[PDB]
Amino acid sequence: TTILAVSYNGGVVLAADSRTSSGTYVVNRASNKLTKLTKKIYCCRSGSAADTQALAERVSNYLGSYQTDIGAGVNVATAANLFQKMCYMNRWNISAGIIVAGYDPINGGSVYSIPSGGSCVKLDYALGGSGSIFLYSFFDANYKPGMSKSECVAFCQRAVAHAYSRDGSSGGLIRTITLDADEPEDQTIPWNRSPYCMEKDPKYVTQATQNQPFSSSAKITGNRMSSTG
Amino acid sequence: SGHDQSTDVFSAEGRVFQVEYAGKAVDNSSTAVAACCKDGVVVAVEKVHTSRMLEKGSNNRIHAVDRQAGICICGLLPDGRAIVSRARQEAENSRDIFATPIRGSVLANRVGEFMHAYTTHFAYRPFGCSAIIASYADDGPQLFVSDPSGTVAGYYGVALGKAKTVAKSELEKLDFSSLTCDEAVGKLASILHEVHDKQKDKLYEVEVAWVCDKSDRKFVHVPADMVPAE
Repeated sequence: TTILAVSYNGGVVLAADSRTSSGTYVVNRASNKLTKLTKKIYCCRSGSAADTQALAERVSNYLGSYQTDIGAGVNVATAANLFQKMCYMNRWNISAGIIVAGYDPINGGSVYSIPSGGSCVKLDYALGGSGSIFLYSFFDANYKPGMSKSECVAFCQRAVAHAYSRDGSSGGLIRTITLDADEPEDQTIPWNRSPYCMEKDPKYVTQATQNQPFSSSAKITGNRMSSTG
Repeated sequence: SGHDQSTDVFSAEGRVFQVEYAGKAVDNSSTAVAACCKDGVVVAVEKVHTSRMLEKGSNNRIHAVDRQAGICICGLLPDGRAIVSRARQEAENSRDIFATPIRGSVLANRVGEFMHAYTTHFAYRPFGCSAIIASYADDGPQLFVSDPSGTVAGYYGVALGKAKTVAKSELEKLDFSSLTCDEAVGKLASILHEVHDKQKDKLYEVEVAWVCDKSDRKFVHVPADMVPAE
């Protein structure tokens, strides 16, 4: 699982892979890990699918009633607090890493990370899942804060592609959603149109020289791909 | 007296007589010649048959040790087979421990060390054969000779056996700088045919092998229709 959220000037972009895997077999290759909480607030879920689904459904139910009670919109901080409380009271029984990202008219675009421990950190960008470990040095080198909306979406897709190119537990479709003062817009790009994979990378085209032909010299001359040669 | 019964005994003049007797046994064997042609090594031996009913290829004296290395035996054939087995063990050790073909000089040194160890202990006798090592390794074409005494020497052209001096004199007429393996095969076969006495060894065959660029640097026997008839 690879999930991330990046804030730009207007709002936020949430990116995720689509792969639910039972260890080494792909149970689902078209999952949707970007779960709607309110109209402008979403969460990226990593870990136990049942636990994260139940947490998101309960938080969405709580937030929907709260809008009717107060008669106004909900800030991203409220949803972040709801997840933080619910994950902290159940931290020993659930396996969940949550990213709460959204737009509210008061604080603009917000991104919150709630790891397995149950804390809540407000960040410019957040990463999560097994494939997030591959992206940290990718963000330290290639990520510049202050990108445009389209630039942020493209960077998020490229980061997700780079993450699941190396992570066996991640892969499949790349799903992104943009949340800002305008209408939220989703996008799903397939693997065959992904911004990066090692199969299309020209520097991994040449195979490692492992199957030496039987030769009278120590000179390495490529792999043996023929019985006669 | 008792000064020549075992190899662990020096003579009064500093000689090991058992090794000399083994060398004498080598000197009574069939003639072999070899040439390093600056692009490969060609070895040619004569096989004397005591029966006319022998299958073709019987009593092979040239054996491949590695892909690029081979050994010709001049002398007691079973001792040469033991030496060939030791050389094959040495060659595969290099390919398994060091992942590289064994250099011709290294293989020759190993063969010489193996043959020398049997000239120092009372419980063993020296090998009664000389070994001609022909290699085409990363150190270029190499031709070495290992003496029953265990001393190894590199040659451009070498002759061993009963008809050794005349074969060596014929080899002295070659250039070895413009000489190529294609013509060297014929030259060695002609020398062996000319130097051999036809009234004492009625059944004789010429067995020629080589390793140069034409065989992809692989030690093999010649094509059958390449050596001269006589």
